[PDB]
Amino acid sequence: KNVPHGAAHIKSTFNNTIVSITDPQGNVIAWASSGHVGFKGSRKSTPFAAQLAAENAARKAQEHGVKKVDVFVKGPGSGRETAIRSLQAAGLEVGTISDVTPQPHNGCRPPKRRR
Amino acid sequence: TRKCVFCSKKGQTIDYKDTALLRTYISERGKIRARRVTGNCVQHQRDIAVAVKNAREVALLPFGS
Amino acid sequence: GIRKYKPTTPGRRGASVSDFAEITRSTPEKSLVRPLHGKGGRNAHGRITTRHKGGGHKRAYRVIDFRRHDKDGVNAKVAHIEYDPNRTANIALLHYLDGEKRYIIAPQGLKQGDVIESGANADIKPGNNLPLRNIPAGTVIHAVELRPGGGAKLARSAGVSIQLLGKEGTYAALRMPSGEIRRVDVRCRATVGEVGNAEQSNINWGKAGRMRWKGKRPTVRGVVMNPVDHPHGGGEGKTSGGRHPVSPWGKPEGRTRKPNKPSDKLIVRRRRTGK
Amino acid sequence: ALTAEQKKEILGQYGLHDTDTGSPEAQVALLTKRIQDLTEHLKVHKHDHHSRRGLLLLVGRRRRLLKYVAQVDVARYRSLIERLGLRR
Amino acid sequence: MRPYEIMVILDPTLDERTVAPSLETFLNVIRKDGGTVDKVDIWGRRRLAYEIAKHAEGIYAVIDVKAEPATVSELDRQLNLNESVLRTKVLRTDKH
Amino acid sequence: GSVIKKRRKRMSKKKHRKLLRRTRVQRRKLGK
RNA sequence: GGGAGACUGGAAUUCCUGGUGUAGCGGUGGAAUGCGCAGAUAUCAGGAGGAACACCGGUGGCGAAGGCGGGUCUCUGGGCAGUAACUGACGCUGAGGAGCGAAAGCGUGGGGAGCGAACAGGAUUAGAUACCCUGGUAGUCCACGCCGUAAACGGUGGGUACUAGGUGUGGGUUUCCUUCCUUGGGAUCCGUGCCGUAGCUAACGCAUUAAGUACCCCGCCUGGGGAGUACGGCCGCAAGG
Ligand SMILES: [Mg+2]
Ligand SMILES: [Mg+2]
Ligand SMILES: [Mg+2]
Ligand SMILES: [Mg+2]
Ligand SMILES: [Mg+2]
Ligand SMILES: [Mg+2]
Ligand SMILES: [Mg+2]
Ligand SMILES: [Mg+2]
Ligand SMILES: [Mg+2]
Ligand SMILES: [Mg+2]
Ligand SMILES: [Mg+2]
Ligand SMILES: [Mg+2]
Ligand SMILES: [Mg+2]
Ligand SMILES: [Mg+2]
Ligand SMILES: [Mg+2]
Ligand SMILES: [Mg+2]
Ligand SMILES: [Mg+2]
Ligand SMILES: [Mg+2]
Ligand SMILES: [Mg+2]
Ligand SMILES: [Mg+2]
Ligand SMILES: [Mg+2]
Ligand SMILES: [Mg+2]
Ligand SMILES: [Mg+2]
Ligand SMILES: [Mg+2]
Ligand SMILES: [Mg+2]
Ligand SMILES: [Mg+2]
Ligand SMILES: [Mg+2]
Ligand SMILES: [Mg+2]
Ligand SMILES: [Mg+2]
Ligand SMILES: [Mg+2]
Ligand SMILES: [Mg+2]
Ligand SMILES: [Mg+2]
Ligand SMILES: [Mg+2]
Ligand SMILES: [Mg+2]
Ligand SMILES: [Mg+2]
Ligand SMILES: [Mg+2]
Ligand SMILES: [Mg+2]
Ligand SMILES: [Mg+2]
Ligand SMILES: [Mg+2]
Ligand SMILES: [Mg+2]
Ligand SMILES: [Mg+2]
Ligand SMILES: [Mg+2]
Ligand SMILES: [Mg+2]
Ligand SMILES: [Mg+2]
Ligand SMILES: [Mg+2]
Ligand SMILES: [Mg+2]
Ligand SMILES: [Mg+2]
Ligand SMILES: [Zn+2]
Repeated sequence: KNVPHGAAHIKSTFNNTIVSITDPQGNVIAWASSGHVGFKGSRKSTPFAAQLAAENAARKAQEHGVKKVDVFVKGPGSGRETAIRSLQAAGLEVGTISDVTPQPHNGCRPPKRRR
Repeated sequence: TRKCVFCSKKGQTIDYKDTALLRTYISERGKIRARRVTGNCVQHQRDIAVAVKNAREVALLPFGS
Repeated sequence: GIRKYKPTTPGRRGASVSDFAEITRSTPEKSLVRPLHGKGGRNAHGRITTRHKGGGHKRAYRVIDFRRHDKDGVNAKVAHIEYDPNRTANIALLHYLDGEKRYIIAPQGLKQGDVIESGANADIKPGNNLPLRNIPAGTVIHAVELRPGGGAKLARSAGVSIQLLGKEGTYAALRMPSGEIRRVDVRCRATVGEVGNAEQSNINWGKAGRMRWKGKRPTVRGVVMNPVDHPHGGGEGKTSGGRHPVSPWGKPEGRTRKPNKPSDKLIVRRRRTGK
Repeated sequence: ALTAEQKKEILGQYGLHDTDTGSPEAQVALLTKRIQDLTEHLKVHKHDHHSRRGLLLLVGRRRRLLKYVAQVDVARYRSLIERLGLRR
Repeated sequence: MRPYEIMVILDPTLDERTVAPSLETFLNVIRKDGGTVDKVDIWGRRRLAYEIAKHAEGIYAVIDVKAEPATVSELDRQLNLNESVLRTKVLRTDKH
Repeated sequence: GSVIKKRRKRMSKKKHRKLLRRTRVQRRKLGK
């Protein structure tokens, strides 16, 4: 396959980070994660794992021939800037940066507090 | 504290029709600024809030696009 | 509605009966009733095929319409809602604009003085019948046909309903009342709504007669049986049978569905109990 | 709530003269009309407990005014009872 | 006998010229019942903020009516029962 | 002002509740 | 945001259907039970259902006290200011009595997305019947009846008249620099915060919204435990009060 324009999806939780490259229509081309990179347990949350995942995803996308991507980011901030910088250094260029974090409108009920 | 433009007798009426008037009182995130920043009185602030949220319901303003 | 009996005799304490607030008449059309005789639980050979079933009350049968293809694109008005013993749910009488009279199962929420459209492009008012191809996804239906022109053969007892999921190719996926998922050819027809009279569960009988009149006879337990008549029988006193529980023909519990059935290699998943 | 037209006609019909508004007769007439209307409201609306509190306050006021009328005079009290069709 | 204001959104597939007779035949019921007065203004063909009923454009019409609560509720139910309407809002122009 | 008195009352109430819970069956049999 | 009834609005979680897609996903201070290679997570489209309404929104408003905020429509209670036309002491309090009364709990019948007593496992500890993690039945919701209890606290009963100021804030009338736009300034009535004299208090502190100087009425206390327990009685299907 070949696609000139694509989209990049990044989410970073408190203990994991997964990144996938998708077509503008929503279909996915390739994805990478810390687990695939080879980190287990609490080591998965470090920004270095996010950098490796982003680099692997960017390389796999360039293999299919993606030139420009748009980054959609979400979740609590763990490796946001590091992942973006790694994607930049991987050889790709980003058009726009959009932050779309799910914000409930006082629905459901959060789990009780921790002690 | 800046001055309430609506206590004047020359102030324009408030309703869910004036798209620009309603837009000037909402942040570009699509939310409503606080009375502290706005500088209007309580009655006018509530009227503006009700009007903007009614317009949002009747689909003239985005839900925080 | 549900009516509860005030206790005045030992056998009547706690009994209940459904308050018929939905009935209008007690006289079926003479032109639509057909006779019926008590079969008695036997068969052509004279043996008992199923034990402890028999006796009862001389019932008359009402002819029901389960095709709804002969009349199409002609409206009808609901006339009356009537009692029907042969089946749990109530039935309704329809007057077609062309003049013919017909019976159908009474859907939930219907009432007198209403317009039912049976067209292939009819509206979504409950009670309409139309092929699945034209029905939007997500709606609730009942009286589904297994194959085109086969008659309504599913979801007919009271309180039941089937939910229609999306569509793909020439098949539609239907939630069975018991959690299964089954595919069916879209050419077949169905009806929108749910069957009425959902208050059957709460009925409490309280008196052996109210069962005998409906025609259920005593059960007799296994452990009391003699050893010759029943595998569990025998023993001095009372015992659990001294062997794993088993049907009284020797075959134990477990698998019952014949494998390699023509639907075995096409249907999706089985029931699950008490998840 | 009662409006100008019905209030005015009640005052005109029940007042001692054409200018009194605070007369006990007018007070009782207005109170009983209000109670009738609002009881009709609560006939359809069941769980308006604040309106029930309103009922209690109005009934207490009416009873107390009738007690004062009885204390001041008896013939007027009896005439008011028979004209309004109440019991006490 | 109170003042009301009604706004109705119509799907873009309809023609601009054909809407006005539809509104007239809709409001004839009010006109014949309570001896009401009304004024009709139309201005539409504007993009919507968010997708509605798989539509992106629409027609905005504002109506002023002086009728009874029962009559306005009748109008509202009749309109909402239609399939060519998207949304309807009714409110009092007075203090309350 | 302090908390010791409240704690003591709580302890007494807890003991009484536990006693009633444990003796429920005997109380019922004796009363009925 | 005083209450009730009806209609209706979008975000979010879960589930399901259908494409893209490869081996992980979730988790804690660190790890394991768990879900997947029969196709997970992620991602796009569509659908179903239940509960609650971010930004406005605050030491702000309303209600006698519990409490009250997505929009539109219908019915409805209370309060404040002014003119002062009317009644002409009709005012306050209230033993017993009646009504309302947070959350939990009980009966009958529905609904059940998320959360989650009881109960399973996983982990730490010498022992964990707990704090931590993965699951989850009552219940949380609705209609009709119940029980009537909380640190139901301003730990300060109700009414009335008097006693230096200052500074924010909500509501309504008035007059003058006067643009007459105006937190420009002044007067007046009601509500709600903070700092302060005379006075009171053992001290902490109260201080025109008194714990001050005064009058009317009701409830309550006379050392800590025993005990808000025993007996009797009333209420309640039961818990129990
Ligand atoms: Mg962590
Ligand atoms: Mg958690
Ligand atoms: Mg206003
Ligand atoms: Mg026969
Ligand atoms: Mg033979
Ligand atoms: Mg049997
Ligand atoms: Mg016989
Ligand atoms: Mg039946
Ligand atoms: Mg019996
Ligand atoms: Mg038996
Ligand atoms: Mg025997
Ligand atoms: Mg024997
Ligand atoms: Mg034999
Ligand atoms: Mg044998
Ligand atoms: Mg044996
Ligand atoms: Mg035996
Ligand atoms: Mg034995
Ligand atoms: Mg045995
Ligand atoms: Mg066995
Ligand atoms: Mg002790
Ligand atoms: Mg309600
Ligand atoms: Mg899928
Ligand atoms: Mg997904
Ligand atoms: Mg009012
Ligand atoms: Mg005078
Ligand atoms: Mg008392
Ligand atoms: Mg009560
Ligand atoms: Mg409760
Ligand atoms: Mg229980
Ligand atoms: Mg219950
Ligand atoms: Mg139940
Ligand atoms: Mg569910
Ligand atoms: Mg355990
Ligand atoms: Mg749980
Ligand atoms: Mg107490
Ligand atoms: Mg409180
Ligand atoms: Mg006092
Ligand atoms: Mg003040
Ligand atoms: Mg001093
Ligand atoms: Mg001192
Ligand atoms: Mg002070
Ligand atoms: Mg004070
Ligand atoms: Mg003191
Ligand atoms: Mg003593
Ligand atoms: Mg004690
Ligand atoms: Mg006691
Ligand atoms: Mg006793
Ligand atoms: Zn203003």
